[PDB]
Amino acid sequence: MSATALLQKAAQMG
Amino acid sequence: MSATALLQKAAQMG
Amino acid sequence: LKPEERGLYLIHLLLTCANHVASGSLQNANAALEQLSHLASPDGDTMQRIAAYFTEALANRILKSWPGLYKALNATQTRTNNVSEEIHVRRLFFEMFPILKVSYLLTNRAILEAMEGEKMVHVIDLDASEPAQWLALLQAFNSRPEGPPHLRITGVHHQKEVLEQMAHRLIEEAEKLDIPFQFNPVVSRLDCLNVEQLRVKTGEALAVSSVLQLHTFLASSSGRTDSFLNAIWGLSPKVMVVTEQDSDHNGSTLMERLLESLYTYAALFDCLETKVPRTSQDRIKVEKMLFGEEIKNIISCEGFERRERHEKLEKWSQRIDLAGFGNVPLSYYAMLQARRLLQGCGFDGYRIKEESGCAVICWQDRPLYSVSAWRCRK
Amino acid sequence: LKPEERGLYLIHLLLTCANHVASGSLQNANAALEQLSHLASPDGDTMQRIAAYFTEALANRILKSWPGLYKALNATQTRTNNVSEEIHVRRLFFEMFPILKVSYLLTNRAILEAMEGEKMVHVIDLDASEPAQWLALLQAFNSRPEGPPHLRITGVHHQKEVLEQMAHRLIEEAEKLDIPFQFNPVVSRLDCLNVEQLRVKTGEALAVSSVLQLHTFLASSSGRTDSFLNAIWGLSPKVMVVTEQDSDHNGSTLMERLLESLYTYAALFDCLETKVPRTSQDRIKVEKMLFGEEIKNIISCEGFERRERHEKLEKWSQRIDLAGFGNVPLSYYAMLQARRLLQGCGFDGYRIKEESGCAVICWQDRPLYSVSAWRCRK
Repeated sequence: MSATALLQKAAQMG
Repeated sequence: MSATALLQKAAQMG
Repeated sequence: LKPEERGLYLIHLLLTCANHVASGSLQNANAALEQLSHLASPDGDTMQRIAAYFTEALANRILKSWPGLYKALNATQTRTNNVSEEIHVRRLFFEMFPILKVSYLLTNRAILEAMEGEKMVHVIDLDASEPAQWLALLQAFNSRPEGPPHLRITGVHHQKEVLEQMAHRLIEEAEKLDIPFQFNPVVSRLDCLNVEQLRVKTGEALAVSSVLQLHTFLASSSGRTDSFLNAIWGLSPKVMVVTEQDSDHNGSTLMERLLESLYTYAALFDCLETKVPRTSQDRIKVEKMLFGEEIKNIISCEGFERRERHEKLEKWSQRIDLAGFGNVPLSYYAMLQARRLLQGCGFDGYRIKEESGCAVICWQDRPLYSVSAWRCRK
Repeated sequence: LKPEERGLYLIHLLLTCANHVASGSLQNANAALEQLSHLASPDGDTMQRIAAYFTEALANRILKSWPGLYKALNATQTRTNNVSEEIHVRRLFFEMFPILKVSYLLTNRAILEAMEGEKMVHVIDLDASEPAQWLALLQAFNSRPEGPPHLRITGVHHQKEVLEQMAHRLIEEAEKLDIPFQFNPVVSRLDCLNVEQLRVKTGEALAVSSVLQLHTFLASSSGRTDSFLNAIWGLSPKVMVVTEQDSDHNGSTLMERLLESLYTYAALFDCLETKVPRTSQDRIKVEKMLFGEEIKNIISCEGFERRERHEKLEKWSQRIDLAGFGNVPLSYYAMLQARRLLQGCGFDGYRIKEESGCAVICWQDRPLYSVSAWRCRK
């Protein structure tokens, strides 16, 4: 649950 | 021109 | 822009902005704050400095009207300790103003006269920040005709470093004075303080000193103050000495507190102007870290967050007398000694007025602080 | 509330609030800021800490939309000097991150190779804050086969205490190393710096080191940077070494800079999370006093006030090459030594990528800083 991966997970669905 | 007298001068005319 | 025209215009802006604050118009309040910023200055004359701290206070209050914005401005909370600077500014207040010296002199005399003949004396200091208050009482106890009693001092403060310095200085002097002396520190804020922490023993005469601490309990005219005074009453002190601000700064509305506090701090800022150069860093520290914090708390805070709820002496007398205390008039010659203290270097302009056995420390004609002594009734 | 659900919701709030900032709806922005305050935390996980500094930044920007309120909040301007803490946080960055060690190693090698055979060497340090950069170069100059040249170092900084410590440490080492050495400090901000203050003499080989200083001149893609690079060009340095952030943080709109800076500082905050405990005061100091200040300046400032205008290496190359400089590729074995440095304790996860004779320091796959060497053309 890294922050650099959280940004990636949010950007795809957004 | 003391501040304690400036307050007195302003309060009268106000 | 004339300096006198600048000063009076600053007053109008303060009252005008405060009305816009009460109305809640941020646009109208922002325009008034914009004008104050260019005219006010912490380095300017008295009115410029006064306006600077009331302007910042007013801007802080309207900032609280948007809690999300207010909190976000401190999301990275700068948790910090600034003990050394806070000790420094308290020393400056003690030395640049005669308030504490007069208070200490009057309260020590009241304690000594209450402790005539007592061989066991316990003094409770609710704000043990300046050791000069008890250093003099140590020498006076040692010089009294019957010799010194066993002296115990309980110091209450929220910072260990303040209690460490006082403890070190008091033990050092008592060891030189050959006085049997005990100092037990109590690390606590005054609200969380319990009687059990004071550890008063039976058979020892007790005195309580409350320097600028009683008005703290008026925060959410109060029930917290009654409980504390009754808690003090139950300890059966032989004398309680109270030093408090003598100004109505606990008014209901913002405009009420703004009007009175403007007059009070104009007097306090006036002393420094007539005595200390505008470029003095000592003056700015006192004006900012002390009066500025009190002004900010009076103007921008509410509920329990507003601790600087100053009230006049007449209100305190009723409040304390209703709690079961009887007034002990201050000694005529203690009052005379306090007046002679005001004849010291840089203390001209101050006056001490007697009011129902109590002392009122004034600058010119403006009351600033009161000192009163009390004993338990019934 | 799940921690992973908390993190992604924080991102949505940041982008949402920023849109309300751009729209100018204070009511809608305040509600978004209220949510961020309870979820974000400087002591929480990586996303909570990231959100805390971007939240404070966003709240600072909308505070600037009311200049009267913004100024009044600082009417009692706390003019202060915090030099000791600032030195401390720079030491922490030097020791908790390998950025400066790699930069220093690569630039010192480029200088040494440019100064082969030179008997008179003058080095100009545009940000003379850490003496470790030149302490190593002193020993290396002394060890080189032809012996050490006369070394002169000109240190530029805005704080005397920083230059006093560097001067003392450099003279002390040079006296031990038996190197003829001269250090002349230059107290100045970089914008007010003039060439005449550098006092370069004729016939001495010159090297210029710009560590994180070039992007400063992009403030009101710039003409101030061109003039400075041309001013450096006229000094005829034998080599100029540039260390800069490698991220597009100079986008036109707020949303542009917010999107990219979120990715960059998520990586930087990720290193500390994988290496240093959450309770470390060192980590919080770096996260607040360094990244927090840069984040705040990128998000809440505009015009000349926004100095942290980071741009990628490709933009810097064109800008520097157009100013009359030719690229000097970094040594293959200097690059190898820098990679071996990353094999040190706590430096795993970092990578060094070669790009057109330049070095790019990455965390995982995210670029962070670039190092490049340049010589004068024509």
